[PDB]
Amino acid sequence: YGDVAIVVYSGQYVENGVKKNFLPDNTMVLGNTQARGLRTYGCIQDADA
Amino acid sequence: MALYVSPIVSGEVIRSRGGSTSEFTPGYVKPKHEVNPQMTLRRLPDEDP
Repeated sequence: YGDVAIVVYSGQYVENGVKKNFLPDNTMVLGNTQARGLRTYGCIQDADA
Repeated sequence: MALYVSPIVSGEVIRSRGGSTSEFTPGYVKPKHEVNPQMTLRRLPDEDP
């Protein structure tokens, strides 16, 4: 689109029995390809673990 | 004791001795206690920060 790319993301996630869209009806997100984000993880609070 | 039987009469016959029993059967003790697996998340009073 000039200096910006167009990505149409139609991902879906399943509820109890039905499909739902990850994104709302009409939204847009100005983002960065190298924007750093944390995929950090918690601790397993299980007795056997 | 012996008391004084005279040498003309047969005298009495003593019951010899003995006889006493008892029972002390059961007993028990069992201190169960919990490890609390979710207690290890926070810091103990030991283990310097």
